[PDB]
Amino acid sequence: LSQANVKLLAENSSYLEKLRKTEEILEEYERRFQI
Amino acid sequence: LSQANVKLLAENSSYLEKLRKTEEILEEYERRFQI
Repeated sequence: LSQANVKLLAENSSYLEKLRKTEEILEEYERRFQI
Repeated sequence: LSQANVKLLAENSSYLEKLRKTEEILEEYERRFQI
């Protein structure tokens, strides 16, 4: 059921994608927080 | 789905842990920006 090891790697990729996006989300706040 | 997975799963677990860590902070940031 290729959407097992392939989805696993795809999920691994997805998790990494989410981590990269979340890290960008965390950069702001600072623009108003540090005013 | 034997070893490679175990590593990807370890990475996924780690990514998932990182995702939540990334998120807390994130959900603890939410009303810093305000405006």
